[PDB]
Amino acid sequence: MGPGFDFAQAIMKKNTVIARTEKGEFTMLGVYDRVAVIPTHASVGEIIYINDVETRVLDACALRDLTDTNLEITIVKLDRNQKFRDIRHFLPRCEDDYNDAVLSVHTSKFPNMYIPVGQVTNYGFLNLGGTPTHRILMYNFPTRAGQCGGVVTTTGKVIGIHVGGNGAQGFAAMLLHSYFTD
Ligand SMILES: Fc1cc(F)c2c(c1)C=CCO2
Ligand SMILES: Fc1cc(F)c2c(c1)C=CCO2
Repeated sequence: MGPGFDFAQAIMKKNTVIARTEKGEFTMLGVYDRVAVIPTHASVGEIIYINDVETRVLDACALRDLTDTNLEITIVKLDRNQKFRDIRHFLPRCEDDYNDAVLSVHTSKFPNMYIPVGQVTNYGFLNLGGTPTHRILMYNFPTRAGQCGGVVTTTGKVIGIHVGGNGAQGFAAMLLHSYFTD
């Protein structure tokens, strides 16, 4: 439904998996090799289910900024037998605002879901579920339970992962290229 829905669909088909923790199912974005991202409130353990396959977690790191503030992103290395397509070239280098974004979700209960959210604001600080959080993007769509881990894109950029909402607005944690230098 535009170059943006074409790009969102390409990212969902090749670079997402369904991740299940004790906290439910999440859209999980694969970034390169066996490295993926998920919201930190998924509470990733030693074992995770990936497309309903029991998978060992080789490493999991909840990112914080250099002020020691939550970013709500956990980077996970999976003991999976297959690598992701490398999409690090689609990650922005800096904090920014965006036009005409799409939020895309794929879980067992929420498959094949694409949401045009429009304008994305570099919001910055959010008290997210009582936790001070930085590098938040905001869009004016009444997102619900189900969309956590959803991927926010524009044409040719993967810009964030959905982490919350207040009934009127939705919030995503930024993805930056510098998080995934090996
Ligand atoms: F069949 C479709 C569906 C869309 F959403 C499109 C197009 C064609 C082409 C461009 C943007 O929007
Ligand atoms: F495109 C989708 C995919 C879904 F799974 C959905 C929706 C849209 C909407 C409601 C329930 O679940």
